[PDB]
Amino acid sequence: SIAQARKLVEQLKMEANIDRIKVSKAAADLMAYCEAHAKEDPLLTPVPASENPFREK
Amino acid sequence: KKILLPEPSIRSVMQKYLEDRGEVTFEKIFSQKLGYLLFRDFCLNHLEEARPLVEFYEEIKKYEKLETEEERVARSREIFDSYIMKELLACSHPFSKSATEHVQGHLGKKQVPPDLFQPYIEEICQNLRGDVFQKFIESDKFTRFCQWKNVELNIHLTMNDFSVHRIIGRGGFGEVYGCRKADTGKMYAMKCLDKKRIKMKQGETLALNERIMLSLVSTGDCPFIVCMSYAFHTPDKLSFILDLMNGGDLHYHLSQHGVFSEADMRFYAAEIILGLEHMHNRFVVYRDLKPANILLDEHGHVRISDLGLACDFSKKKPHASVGTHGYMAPEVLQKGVAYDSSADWFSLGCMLFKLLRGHSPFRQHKTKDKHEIDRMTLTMAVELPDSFSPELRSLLEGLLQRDVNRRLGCLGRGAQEVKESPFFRSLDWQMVFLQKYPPPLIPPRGEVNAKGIKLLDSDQELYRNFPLTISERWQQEVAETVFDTINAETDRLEARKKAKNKQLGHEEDYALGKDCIMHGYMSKMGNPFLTQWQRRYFYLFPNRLEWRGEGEAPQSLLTMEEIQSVEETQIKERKCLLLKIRGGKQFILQCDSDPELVQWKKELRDAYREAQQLVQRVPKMKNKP
Amino acid sequence: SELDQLRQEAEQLKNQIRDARKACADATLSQITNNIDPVGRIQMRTRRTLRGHLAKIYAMHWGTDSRLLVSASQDGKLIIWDSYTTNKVHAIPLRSSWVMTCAYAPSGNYVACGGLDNICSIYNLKTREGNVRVSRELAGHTGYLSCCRFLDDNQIVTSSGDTTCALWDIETGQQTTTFTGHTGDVMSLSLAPDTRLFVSGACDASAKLWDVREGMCRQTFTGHESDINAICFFPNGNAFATGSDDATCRLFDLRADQELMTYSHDNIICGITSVSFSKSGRLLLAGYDDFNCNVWDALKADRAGVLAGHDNRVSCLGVTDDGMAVATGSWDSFLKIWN
Ligand SMILES: O=c1c2ccc(-c3cn[nH]c3)cc2ncn1Cc1ccccc1
Repeated sequence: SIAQARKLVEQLKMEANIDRIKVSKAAADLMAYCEAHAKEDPLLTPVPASENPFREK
Repeated sequence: KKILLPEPSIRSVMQKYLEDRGEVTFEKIFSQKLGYLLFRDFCLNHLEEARPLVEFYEEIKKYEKLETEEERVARSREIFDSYIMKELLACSHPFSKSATEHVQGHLGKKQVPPDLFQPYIEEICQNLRGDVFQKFIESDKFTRFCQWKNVELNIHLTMNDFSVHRIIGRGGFGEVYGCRKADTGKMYAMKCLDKKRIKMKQGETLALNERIMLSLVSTGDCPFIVCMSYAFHTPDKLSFILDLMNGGDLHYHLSQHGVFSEADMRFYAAEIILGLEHMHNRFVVYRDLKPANILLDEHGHVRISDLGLACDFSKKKPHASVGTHGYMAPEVLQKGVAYDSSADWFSLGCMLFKLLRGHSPFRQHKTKDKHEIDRMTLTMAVELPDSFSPELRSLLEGLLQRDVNRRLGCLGRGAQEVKESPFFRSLDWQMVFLQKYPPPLIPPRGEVNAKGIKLLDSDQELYRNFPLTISERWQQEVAETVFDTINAETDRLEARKKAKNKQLGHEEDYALGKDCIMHGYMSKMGNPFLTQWQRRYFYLFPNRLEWRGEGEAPQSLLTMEEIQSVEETQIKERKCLLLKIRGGKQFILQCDSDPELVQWKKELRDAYREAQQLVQRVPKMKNKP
Repeated sequence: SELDQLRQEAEQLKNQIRDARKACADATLSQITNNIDPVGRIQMRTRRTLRGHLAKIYAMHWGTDSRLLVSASQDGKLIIWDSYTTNKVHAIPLRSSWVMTCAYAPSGNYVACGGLDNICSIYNLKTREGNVRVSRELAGHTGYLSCCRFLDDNQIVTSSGDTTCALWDIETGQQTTTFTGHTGDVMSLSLAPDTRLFVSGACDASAKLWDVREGMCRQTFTGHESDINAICFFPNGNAFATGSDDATCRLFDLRADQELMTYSHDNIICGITSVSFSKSGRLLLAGYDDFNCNVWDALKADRAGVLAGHDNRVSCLGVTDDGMAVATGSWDSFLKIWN
């Protein structure tokens, strides 16, 4: 009842008091990660059938 | 044909069928013949810690039947200090100091009643009701019991099940035949009636009351009553499977042999009296006691026959004037007077009198006007021909007292008052019950003794509950004929089938180690004609019904959530299960026995309902819009 | 009164978090990525149909070798396939028919599963006599088991309809840690690449980020209008996506503590059942209640392609560690492998 509503506001304090970066920086990190690994993504563009385990290989 | 038992898998269905009825108890099973037999097998050959109790129990059952007291004094000695005694006391189960006190107490005074060891029987059972019975349920003997109970509960007899021999009777509704049941070979009498005649003579109320009265008295194996074992009916005739009595009736033998003496009459009176005592303990008044209903076997012993006019009085306390004129008591004449068994004690007087003189005590001038006979019986008192003896006088004078308040058997102790008449003072009623006295007349084994139409329908409805089977008698027949041998080959057929699954298998067992609810065979026919009847082994789980053929685990199923309903349908005069599936499709099942149909119909409804109610409250499983 | 002051303070803290998040909403992922070229039309073909399950499939999970995968079905079985050949390496009948989830241990030594039995059962795949036998039944949840994932061979995280998650000590069979916070059935969970964190998605329309070693909820994410049925981390562990009954996927970034994008479409009205990323994170794949799997451009929110090869719900999917293929599980009994 009260120990629960008190348990809540204490939890929100842990979530409110944290460090947050800008969305612009967070979004660039993601875009940079994708770019740095586009060549390793076999679903991004098909790979030679010789390198495809589920095709002739 | 040849009794074939179901395969052990029938246990899965049968055990749930019985459990639902509370018939899976030590009392309900032990008290059965095939039950006791199989249970005894398990205890003597498989649970050593219980073998001694069954040994002792059976030695007491043997002692109970000893007729001569000199035997009972000799056996109660051997038993009391037997190795079974120093084997029960040695182990865990020494009889209570109180029980042992009673026994040797009667031994001291050298008194050996047949129930001498009864305090031991009760304690013996009190020590078989728990773990011992539970260990028996877990064993393959109860399994075999389920296989037998499935046969018993799946009985649908037809005339093809009996080999009929000569005719042994005849009347206004049908003949009585001598036949042999093909399954076991036991000799029975088949009393065939005819719905065509019954309707003509308006005797439907009688044909139904005879089978309800036969049901009430056909328990206990009374030796002095033509008792019923089965009841069925083709689409045209009612059938009773009764005790075989190929020896004519007294009404016939009376005319041929001539009048009987007090001694020859005494034999019949004693055997008859024991028949009445049997019915009267089951609150059944016969009301038609006459020589023509007294049958003889091939040895000359008698039985009361044709319970058509019998009646219950445990609640009814019956009605009015029913019987044969000349044998009906006063209370059985005043159509406004209630009477119980006292109607038979009076009817026995007229019964025996006609055997000693040759005519009813109230019909001398050979009068056919019932109002005359009913007048002499209700008014003037009977006066014996002086040729009757003093004791014979006391009996008939007592059994014919118009006042029920002053008649033998009507004074509060029943037949125990007739049995004590000095006329029977020379008789040992124990030996009477055992049929050890010489019959006065032995019939020769070659006797001859002694249309219209109308259609059917709605009268067939009045017989929808005619088919019947007395459990006690079908089991007894089986026990005394084919039981032990069937159980022998059935054991070999099951062992070789297991040995074969060994060479092919190492797979089993599909129904174990999961949440399987029930399994067994059924016949499936699918959507549509484009399939035909196919037999498969089904497994019912909480969320699906799987099935397989032989030599391959199940590749097909049917989920509880796609099952819309479960209806009972009709096909080829055979009842089936109709499963409506979501996509408008249908799935029909046909079980091998009536119990299976009841248990599958029940377990499928419970399974799919609980499952659909369950899936609905599961986000990941329920259907979303 | 003391409860009215705690409710008002709680809503004040919610304002701070809301305003604090807005404070760093300087730009949108859509804007940042307008310069990269679109991925184009993503087309894949069915390379394998995995046949064997007799009824609906509810879950699968790839092994770390990108070759073996386990799946649990309405038929009360776990099947462990070899996707290359399609052969079955194991067919595990379960002691409870209501299995809803299953997991594959990184070591490949064990799988797990559970459901309406409220139990997470561990199965040893490397036994003495080659026999597969139940080697542990983790009991403790008061509701069904919705998902589970091995940290290693001695630890497993589980989510339950009882509102909670838990970390387990597979040896002692005891709940090392409880994760209490959600207010609805927890439906899915995903482990960060470092296994030091994980995120859950429940029917309260929210996902939470949990500290594995401290049993504390560190951040809460909202925005969905319906239950979250699926969740998965971005390959680098700094973000994750969610699939909801509200017909949308959503991307959430941890450092920015808020939602970056939303993948939806006026023609897609059914709910999402499963989400997985391509190896590089460029593609967000999601199975739908309309029998389809849609491939989304993770960075630009376009729909690149559609995997259409099931006659009923796509209930689960997964992408292999080597990124070579996607597996789709369906209510039609079948698993298919695409690339
Ligand atoms: O002819 C019989 C008869 C013959 C045999 C047996 C018998 C019983 N057990 N063994 C032989 C009993 C019987 N009872 C009665 N009636 C008269 C009757 C005939 C047709 C319809 C109704 C009554």
